[PDB]
Amino acid sequence: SLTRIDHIGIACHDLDATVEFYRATYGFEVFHTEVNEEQGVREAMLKINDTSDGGASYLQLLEPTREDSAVGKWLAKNGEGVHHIAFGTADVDADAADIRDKGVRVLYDEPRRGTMGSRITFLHPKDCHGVLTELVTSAAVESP
Amino acid sequence: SLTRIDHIGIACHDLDATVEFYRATYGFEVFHTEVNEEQGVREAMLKINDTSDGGASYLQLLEPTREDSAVGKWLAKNGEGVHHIAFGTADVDADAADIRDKGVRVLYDEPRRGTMGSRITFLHPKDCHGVLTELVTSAAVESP
Ligand SMILES: CC(C(=O)SCCNC(=O)CCNC(=O)[C@H](O)C(C)(C)COP(=O)(O)OP(=O)(O)OC[C@H]1O[C@@H](n2cnc3c(N)ncnc32)[C@H](O)[C@@H]1OP(=O)(O)O)=[N+]([O-])[O-]
Ligand SMILES: CC(C(=O)SCCNC(=O)CCNC(=O)[C@H](O)C(C)(C)COP(=O)(O)OP(=O)(O)OC[C@H]1O[C@@H](n2cnc3c(N)ncnc32)[C@H](O)[C@@H]1OP(=O)(O)O)=[N+]([O-])[O-]
Ligand SMILES: [Cl-]
Ligand SMILES: [Cl-]
Ligand SMILES: [Co+2]
Ligand SMILES: [Co+2]
Repeated sequence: SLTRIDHIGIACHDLDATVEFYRATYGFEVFHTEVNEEQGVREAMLKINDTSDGGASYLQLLEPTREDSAVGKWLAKNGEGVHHIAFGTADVDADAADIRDKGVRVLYDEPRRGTMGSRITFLHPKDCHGVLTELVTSAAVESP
Repeated sequence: SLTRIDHIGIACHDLDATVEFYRATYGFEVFHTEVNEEQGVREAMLKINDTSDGGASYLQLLEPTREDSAVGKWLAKNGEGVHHIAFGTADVDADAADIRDKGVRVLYDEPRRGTMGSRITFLHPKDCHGVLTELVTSAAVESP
């Protein structure tokens, strides 16, 4: 089951400048930063709250590592702004299979590595009323 | 202080069809529906989780009531997708004043009525790295 909003993926041209914007404006601090070379992003997670399923909700700020990437292409076409939304689950493999069986395009056969060792997959935005939709299971198992 | 992600505002051409998409695909049910004639929207709130500040996190699905509206104009230019993000606070008036004093454009002098009697304001997307940003205080006071 999808039991939380895990994060909002926000694309930006300059991660350091956008991180400072969120710190100066709202007081949000950096929980974690990492580079994902497969996905072509440098990212910062800003924790906003904990959630009733034992997880948490973040802003995921993303700058591209290369123009030929999902985020690099998107920023070139659309400018900075919301890129994707992510739902958390205790079993992304099972939820992804159930959604595949409804005829929504699941982009990966098997979940791939995401932030902080998470396992992630994506649903095609044209099958989700225009919203790129991520499904994620955290590496550290959650206690509701 | 901004203590939670309150909701993701998602624009759609057909609220009933998009509500059914989220129910059939993810099992998300309708928490509340209302029309806001000032804002020019018909909306459905889908509750995803509770949050550690005593509040909750929703998907806010929005169809326009008229073409000459924030959401009607946006859908005409961009198609269906994420329209805004909202942060919850126990005191939107104080947080909005503190943000005004940083030179970010606050669109309302005083918070206006939003969903379920909430009080809301918005920050201009061009001052927020492309993200239309809502600040909201729930009408029913929260117990962390
Ligand atoms: C590491 C991590 C992350 O979140 S990494 C995030 C970066 N990675 C990802 O986004 C991977 C998944 N996304 C993708 O594979 C691709 O971007 C997509 C879904 C396949 C689309 O790629 P395409 O090759 O088709 O690009 P393309 O520009 O051709 O676009 C195909 C259609 O999708 C629409 N589209 C593309 N990106 C979109 C987005 N982010 N949201 C909404 N619609 C989008 C686009 O406007 C076009 O619609 P249109 O034809 O009406 O104009 N984490 O741990 O959480
Ligand atoms: C009831 C409730 C709701 O959430 S009601 C949600 C609907 N209401 C609202 O969005 C009210 C606040 N928004 C607004 O007042 C206006 O839409 C905005 C902020 C002033 C923008 O209106 P404008 O009159 O300037 O429209 P305009 O298209 O001219 O756009 C001005 C600039 O803002 C950009 N923009 C407009 N809407 C945007 C959006 N949702 N996100 C990002 N950028 C946006 C737009 O692309 C343009 O950039 P560009 O010049 O680089 O192309 N609730 O309770 O939670
Ligand atoms: Cl890597
Ligand atoms: Cl009304
Ligand atoms: Co993500
Ligand atoms: Co809203």
